[PDB]
Order: sequence, then structure tokens, then C-alpha cells
Amino acid sequence: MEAIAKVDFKATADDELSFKRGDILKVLNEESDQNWYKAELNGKDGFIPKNYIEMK
Amino acid sequence: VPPPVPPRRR
Repeated sequence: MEAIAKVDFKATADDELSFKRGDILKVLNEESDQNWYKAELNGKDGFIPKNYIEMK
Repeated sequence: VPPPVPPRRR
């Protein structure tokens, strides 16, 4: 699927995906765990909180 | 209440 960033994720570690509120976060593989989705911004990829995006 | 960040998991 794909979902709209509701709050901005400001990552410290270069593995957790950093993104801004508004961005189109397209999901690659959430079929792993509900907590942290493996997704694609546009330019780069990483882990995204369920809470931070408009998943539903 | 702020939007929470889940634990990454070992």
C-alpha cells in the first residue's frame, strides 16, 4: 500500500526512514511486523512507525 | 499525548 505522513519522523540513525508530514510513504513489506513497516519515500528506504503515517 | 515510537525489537 501507500500512506500520507501525518507527523514528521526525524531519524538519528541512518536505517530508520526519515520523512516529513505530507510525504507519500509507499510500503514495500509490512508483512513482517505491525510496529515498524519497511517502506520507500522516493529517494531512500527504511523503517517507519505505524503511528506516524495515515495507514488507515 | 504525542504520537509514540514503537521499540525496534531484538
